[PDB]
Amino acid sequence: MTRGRVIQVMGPVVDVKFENGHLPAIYNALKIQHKARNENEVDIDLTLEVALHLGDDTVRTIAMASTDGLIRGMEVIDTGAPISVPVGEVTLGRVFNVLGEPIDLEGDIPADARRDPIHRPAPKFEELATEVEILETGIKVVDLLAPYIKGGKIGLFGGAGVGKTVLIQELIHNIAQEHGGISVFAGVGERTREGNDLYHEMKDSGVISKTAMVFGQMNEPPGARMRVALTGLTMAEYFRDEQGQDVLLFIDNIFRFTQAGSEVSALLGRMPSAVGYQPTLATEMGQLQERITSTAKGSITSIQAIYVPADDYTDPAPATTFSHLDATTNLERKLAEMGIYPAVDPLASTSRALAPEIVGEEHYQVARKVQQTLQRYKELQDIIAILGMDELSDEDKLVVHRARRIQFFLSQNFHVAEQFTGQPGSYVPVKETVRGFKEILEGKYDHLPEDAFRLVGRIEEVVEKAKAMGV
Amino acid sequence: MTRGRVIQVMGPVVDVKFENGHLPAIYNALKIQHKARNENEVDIDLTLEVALHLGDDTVRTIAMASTDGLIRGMEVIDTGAPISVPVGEVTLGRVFNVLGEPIDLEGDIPADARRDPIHRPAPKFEELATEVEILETGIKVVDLLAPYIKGGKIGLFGGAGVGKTVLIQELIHNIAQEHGGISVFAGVGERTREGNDLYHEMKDSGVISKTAMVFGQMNEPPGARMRVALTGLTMAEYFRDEQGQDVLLFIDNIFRFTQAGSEVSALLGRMPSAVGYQPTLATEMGQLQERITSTAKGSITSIQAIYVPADDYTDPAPATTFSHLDATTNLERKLAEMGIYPAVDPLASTSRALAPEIVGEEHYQVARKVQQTLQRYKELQDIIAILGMDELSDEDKLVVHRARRIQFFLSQNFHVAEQFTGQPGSYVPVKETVRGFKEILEGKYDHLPEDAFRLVGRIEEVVEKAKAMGV
Amino acid sequence: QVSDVGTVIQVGDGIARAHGLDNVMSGELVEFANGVMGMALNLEENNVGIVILGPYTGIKEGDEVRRTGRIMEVPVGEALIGRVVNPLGQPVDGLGPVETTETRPIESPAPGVMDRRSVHEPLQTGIKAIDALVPIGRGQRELIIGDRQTGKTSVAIDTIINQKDQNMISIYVAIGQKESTVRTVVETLRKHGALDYTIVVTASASQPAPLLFLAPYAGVAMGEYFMYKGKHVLVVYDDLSKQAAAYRELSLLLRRPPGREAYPGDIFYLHSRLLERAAKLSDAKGGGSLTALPFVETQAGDISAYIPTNVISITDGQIFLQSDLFFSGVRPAINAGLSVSRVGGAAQIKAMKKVAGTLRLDLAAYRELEAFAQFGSDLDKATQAKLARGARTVEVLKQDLHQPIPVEKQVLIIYALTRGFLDDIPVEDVRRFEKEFYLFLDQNGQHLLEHIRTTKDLPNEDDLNKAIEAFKKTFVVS
Ligand SMILES: Nc1ncnc2c1ncn2[C@@H]1O[C@H](COP(=O)(O)OP(=O)(O)OP(=O)(O)O)[C@@H](O)[C@H]1O
Ligand SMILES: Nc1ncnc2c1ncn2[C@@H]1O[C@H](COP(=O)(O)OP(=O)(O)OP(=O)(O)O)[C@@H](O)[C@H]1O
Ligand SMILES: Nc1ncnc2c1ncn2[C@@H]1O[C@H](COP(=O)(O)OP(=O)(O)O)[C@@H](O)[C@H]1O
Ligand SMILES: [Mg+2]
Ligand SMILES: [Mg+2]
Ligand SMILES: [Mg+2]
Repeated sequence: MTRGRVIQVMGPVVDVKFENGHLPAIYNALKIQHKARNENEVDIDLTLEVALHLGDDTVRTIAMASTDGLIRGMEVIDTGAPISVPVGEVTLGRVFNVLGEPIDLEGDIPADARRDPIHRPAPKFEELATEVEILETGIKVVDLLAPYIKGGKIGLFGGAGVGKTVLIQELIHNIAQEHGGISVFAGVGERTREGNDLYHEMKDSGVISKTAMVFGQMNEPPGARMRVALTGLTMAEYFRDEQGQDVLLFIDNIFRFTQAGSEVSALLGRMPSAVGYQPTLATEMGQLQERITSTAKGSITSIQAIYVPADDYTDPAPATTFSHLDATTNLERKLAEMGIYPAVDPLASTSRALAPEIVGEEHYQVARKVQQTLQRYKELQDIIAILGMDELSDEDKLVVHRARRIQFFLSQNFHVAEQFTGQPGSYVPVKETVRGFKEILEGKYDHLPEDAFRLVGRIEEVVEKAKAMGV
Repeated sequence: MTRGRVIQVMGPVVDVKFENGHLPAIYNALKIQHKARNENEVDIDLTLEVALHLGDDTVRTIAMASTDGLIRGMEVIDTGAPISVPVGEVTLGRVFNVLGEPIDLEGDIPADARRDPIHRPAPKFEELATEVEILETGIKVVDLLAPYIKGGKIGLFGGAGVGKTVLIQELIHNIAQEHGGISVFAGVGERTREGNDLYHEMKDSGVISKTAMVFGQMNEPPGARMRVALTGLTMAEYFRDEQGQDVLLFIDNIFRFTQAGSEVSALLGRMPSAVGYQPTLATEMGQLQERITSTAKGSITSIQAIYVPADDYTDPAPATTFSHLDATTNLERKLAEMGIYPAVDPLASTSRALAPEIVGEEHYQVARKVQQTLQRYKELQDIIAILGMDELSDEDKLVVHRARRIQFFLSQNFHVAEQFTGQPGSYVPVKETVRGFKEILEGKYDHLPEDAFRLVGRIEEVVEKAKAMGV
Repeated sequence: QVSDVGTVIQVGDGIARAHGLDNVMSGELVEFANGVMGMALNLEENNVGIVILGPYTGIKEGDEVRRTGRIMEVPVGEALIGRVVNPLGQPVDGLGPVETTETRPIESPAPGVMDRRSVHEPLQTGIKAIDALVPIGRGQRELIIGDRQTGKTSVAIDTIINQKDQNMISIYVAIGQKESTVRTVVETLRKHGALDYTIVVTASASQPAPLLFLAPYAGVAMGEYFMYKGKHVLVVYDDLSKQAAAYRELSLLLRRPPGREAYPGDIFYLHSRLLERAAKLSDAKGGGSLTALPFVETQAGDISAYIPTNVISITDGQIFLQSDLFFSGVRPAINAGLSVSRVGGAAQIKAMKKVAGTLRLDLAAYRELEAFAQFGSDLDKATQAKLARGARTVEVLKQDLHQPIPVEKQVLIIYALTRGFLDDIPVEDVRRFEKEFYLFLDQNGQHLLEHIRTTKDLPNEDDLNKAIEAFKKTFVVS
């Protein structure tokens, strides 16, 4: 008999016993369908994912929903396949949960539609694409210092409340409307308010006809938060493989994946690792990240927000993620509290496209010079704080004077930021940004006030502000 | 008759089961010898040391070599004694491993030779002898500021690349030249390249055949890396106790001894102590360091090189080796870079033999004045760094002038420094040292330039170099 | 036909516990009924702990397990040169089968202390700072350590490229890297032509932990095959930190007692066993050599972590890369102060030896004076001269990416700097001075370059002074 019985329930983990010789293989799905026998019970419709074999014909599983109401001895049904997600032209314009069911209240999905399993092996070495070309976004810091790479992996590190989600919304507003391909958004452990707002915004902009949304969320149990990303990734993989279209893959807070893994790992019988994380942190993250790539069949470029716990950049979860990205941006609360947005760290942020062959000799030189001046300004800060600006030599006077204006000019007014301020946003081309930074480094604007540079676009707007106020 | 039986193999840790009432004692040596029965087996010739009694006739042991090839159920022969090594005039001129097996390819030790146990209690309080007599070594800094004591323990401290190994080699050469005793070198945690260089240097110099060498190379298991030191110690203790001689121990590095101890403890499963060290660090260190003492029949002096991780002197290994020493010597990267070998810090270096009643009133006065002038120079340097030396008073300028000479005179050229520079070495008596430092301080060599004092030897050679430069 | 057979008890997280297998050796290679391989690391009283070398989703409780009675081997030969291979030896670039014959055990004894010979010949990297201040010899082990994005991979790539003339084989081992990054590295090597004498071993992040654990040993076995034939090999390990993380994962999943920072008690044993196999064989054994360049990544400059300390204690020297130097325009970012090289001096040609001694003191004086610049300026003529010399030294020790420099040109520019010929050039123009001086040396001073390249010694200082003066008479300053 291909049926099982419930043995143990401990939070989000359930142990099931099967008849000898008929155990389900790892990653298969189990279904519990129960109707209340009497008034001291509740109806249950829940799904489980196999995770371990304990021996003695016992299987330890993870629950995708709340386990309230589970009674020892409940019957478990085996499906024989992993979680299968509906995929194809069907998913365009729809919103899904972890299990692939539509939650947009716009009707069900026919039961004979093609659907693929969540779990698959990663692509191999011989299939990957390697051409590096620049994607322009209209953000001054990103286009200048850490250019984004088309067809590559991009991460936006940051702490709590620093601008990480607003930056993603700005990138959507600038890129998603002109992609031509398909954009897939998978929200992992984020605010349902944010999900609703983004859904309504994309619907109003009308780009909803070429996007799919999967929405696991902060409210759901660790199983859902652990599999929602893969549910979105399988749709992205289908669009890459079977049609060859260019795909945008926006993932919000991929950190929640490892957090849910860490939540469950204690109850799975594993010994804890260095900082209380699971011992399998690195391989589990690799088996997910290595599927988000570009092959000869089609291109996928992905943008992943990465939460940083307690602003410790040396935490294992952020530390292991760094090797999986081509271009990264670090946001800093120190810059955020100074009123300088998007608060991008100009020294920690890196990109593989910053080379004289890709961006150009002039761009490369200007970016390196800006980094050099900012490093020198960082260096001088301690003696400035101790014994004042007075003792700086004439060289350091000029260094600080240029560096403060450069740092302020790195700020920008966003289109999405208009709901917080009265200023409409700006889109700045790379050539204009290079010209403006070269001019600042050249000494033209040495007389303007510092605050003239805050939250503007092209360097002309700085002079217009310095004419509106003062002279 | 009884033989063990291998029950568990967990890396370098092995469990053996014996018959009731015939278990081996703690620290006894067990031998595994197994010619392969068939093609699915590999020959084994291996030894183990007993660590714990687990009960149920079980013994927890640590391996002295690689455990690969072991099969559960092999036969173990109990030798009924701790590890035993050959001693006597046989050992001279030879190179051994941790077990006492020669590795010099010169032949095997005859089986009728006497062997002594590795483990034995320290000499009792009754039989110690406590007279102080100075160990001349021919190095200016050592003989002046941190004199050595025959029968005592000396520690050398410093970071990587500073000169501890070369200094030990120079001590070996100088002492084997000017005293002609017996010495033993123990390479605890030996690097293979450094061991080969040291052995060929011994062959070239002819110091060999007056010394024995034990090597624990790094790719050996921690059990062997920990017992190498005791092997060297028992080989030296034979020459002390039996033949009534005076012996020198040279220990490669004690930091690696402590590292091996912590690794062994972690493998055995004990809870880590402060910063992950073994709980029994103090007891293991005391057990090693107590047997190196002088008694009526003879004396054993030992020179130990210590590695300080990241310039941190609060690390448990140096902090616990500081308790046993009679003299100390801090070697500095900063002095090494300025071209000043042996890079000894003249201020950190302290000794208990620097007393007026032991070395002499004139020696004590000279060393005290040298230390005072050097420290005064150190303080004035930071005043100069903010206010020009043209502002300083005349007497302190004289102090600076003389301190330059003293600092550059503390340097010397070594015998083993030919392979690095080509300049032949020198040996300087203690009276020559104290008289040369009484001058200079008196003012006899103020007109000579500072560059004539570097790496010079006796004081007359300074004048010779100055004449060669026309000054 | 029958073999020794067990039966699985537990499966999970890439670990399989087996019951039975009475006569299995420790470390023996073991295969399941699914056709995937394993390795027996735990030999317990009633069960055996097996590490799985492949996809474990096919393994279930009750499947039987079979012995093989073999230790893991890797294919070795000249055929691997130009290929990208798995840690097990299978190709991954898709260029077809690899037709080798010989195999080597993955675990073998290192050369003994009697078999070695002292390191006495250089390894030219083409990086001026490394070849001048932190020399590397054949048979040496140099640690390269730094934070992320400091240039560690770039240094290794330059060193591999620069070995085009010397008859030395290169091996690049990628541990825990992303497959796209590995492919980019392979294409970068192909562009400059290093694939004609290089073997790339890759163990991506998506592979099971045992492969990442074993990859360096496969690399060093392939190296030792060439070493014992009299050749010279350069082995590069890309992240021993990532290897140690994989081994910690395995150790924790097998429930072995943990040490500090949850690391297993024998991680130092593992690394020492891996690194003590680089050597310089004596002429009795053929005279071959194998040098290793391990990498360790540190979090925000903490060199006092467990793995950094373990690796620092083992190797002969270390090279430190720092972001403070990297972003201040000083790239490559070798901190010449902290970096050490014990073999150095016997790994440097006599011409470079003559100049590096003065270069060290010139750098050290400037590094000592720099700490007080905030208080005292124009202190004296001595400090002014020291600062100018140090600034020009720093400008000289700076070079761009993928542009190696021959040793003769390196020694000539260092001699020109250290003798004072640059003391009358503005500090902003030293780079262009170096470029134009290289062009002039190629065009006219070929006799001096040939003399250096032939006799490993400096030319007579009258002719060299003449050449430098002749170049300076035509150099234009802006
Ligand atoms: N470019 C910007 N212009 C103006 N205000 C900004 C900008 N970026 C961020 N902010 C401010 O910082 C806040 C951060 O919002 P956001 O949701 O993007 O942060 P977050 O990093 O995702 O935080 P959390 O961890 O709470 O999700 C914004 O609501 C806004 O008040
Ligand atoms: N000498 C140099 N001149 C200019 N750019 C350089 C130089 N060395 C390295 N870079 C650049 O610095 C960036 C990071 O260097 P690299 O990737 O080699 O360092 P890494 O420490 O190995 O990094 P990762 O941790 O990402 O593997 C790259 O964009 C590289 O091109
Ligand atoms: N007296 C000396 N003269 C010249 N060089 C020396 C001297 N002592 C040490 N060195 C340098 O130190 C290096 C060896 O250092 P080592 O003794 O191994 O230090 P440590 O043992 O602390 O690592 C040699 O390459 C040599 O260049
Ligand atoms: Mg957010
Ligand atoms: Mg040493
Ligand atoms: Mg790199």
